Amino acid sequence: FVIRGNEVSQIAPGQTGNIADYNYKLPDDFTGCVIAWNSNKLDSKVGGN
Amino acid sequence: ALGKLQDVVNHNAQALNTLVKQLSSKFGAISSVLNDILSRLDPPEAEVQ
Amino acid sequence: PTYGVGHQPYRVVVLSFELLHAPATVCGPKKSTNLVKNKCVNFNFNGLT
Amino acid sequence: VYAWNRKRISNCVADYSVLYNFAPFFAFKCYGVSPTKLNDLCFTNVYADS
Repeated sequence: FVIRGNEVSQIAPGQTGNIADYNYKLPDDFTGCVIAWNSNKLDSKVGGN
Repeated sequence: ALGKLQDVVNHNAQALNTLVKQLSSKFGAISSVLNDILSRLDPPEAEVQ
Repeated sequence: PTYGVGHQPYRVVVLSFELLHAPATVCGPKKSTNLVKNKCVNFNFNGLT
Repeated sequence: VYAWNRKRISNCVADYSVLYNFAPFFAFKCYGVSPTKLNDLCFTNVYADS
């Protein structure tokens, strides 16, 4: 998915947010890896994406 | 004259009292109350406390 | 403004609280429930659960 | 920073959902308390140091 730059800490077990509880929740015993990277070249428009 | 039997009672009740007092110890955590830890922290750090 | 990150000014604000050692005056929009007597209930009195 | 501003918070009902509703906050790091459980805990000694 695509989220804000400050919300990449919220994709974690037991984390706090709006997207954490209303959009995507991770279990407390989650194992794996989160990969977060900037997409300003592709997912941004000068008129507003 | 009856100091032996009384000493047995004064051991046993004292030990129970000490065990009850050990519930008021933080043991290196933020609080000695489990409900405070549950109501104050996210579950990943609630694991540690 | 011509400098990059690492020397840009950040506005930093620290919120400090205390826990349960004093009467409380500030908390959230959670609405009160009526009071019950002589019944096994779980209660939340000023953050104390 | 040498004359940092310390503001009292008392006798108010604080909605901390509006912290997350509008948020330019790049760093949001809480030490002794959960951020989403801030709406469930009743406080005094609240200070804002800017």
